[PDB]
Amino acid sequence: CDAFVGTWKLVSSENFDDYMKEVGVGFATRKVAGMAKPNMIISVNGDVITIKSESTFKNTEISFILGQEFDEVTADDRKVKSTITLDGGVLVHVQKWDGKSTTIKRKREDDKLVVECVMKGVTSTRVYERA
Ligand SMILES: O=C(CSc1nc(O)cc(C(F)(F)F)n1)N1CCCCC1
Repeated sequence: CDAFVGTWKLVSSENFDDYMKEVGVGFATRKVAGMAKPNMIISVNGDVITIKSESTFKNTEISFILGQEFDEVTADDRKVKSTITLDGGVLVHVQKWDGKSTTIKRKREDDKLVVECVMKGVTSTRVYERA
């Protein structure tokens, strides 16, 4: 992926609290995480893709190669096994932990970067625009 490269600012969020609740996130974290308006910085160097998230809540970073499972510590401190692939221009990220999973799709749509986060029956949509 590389039409994803850039700096992106959160401009809208739907159902994020519900998503965090479903994932198992404690209330105090949800309160701070849900108010935050992160920047996401995507860069690519050969086959390594780097996704940074920066906010008043927490900074995080993952670097990965498509199709290679890796250990991820999430912003809420879950230790998950993550696999990210590129599927019709959509970055498909699955996190697996304790026999559970969540799926995070990052897609380009017009000039927006759209993030869809799915946990059980909950779907949260987060839209970012170029900073
Ligand atoms: O606040 C964050 C990180 S910021 C973020 N922004 C998005 O648009 C999407 C996601 C993610 F990881 F849930 F997909 N996190 N935590 C994500 C994992 C669970 C608790 C909240």
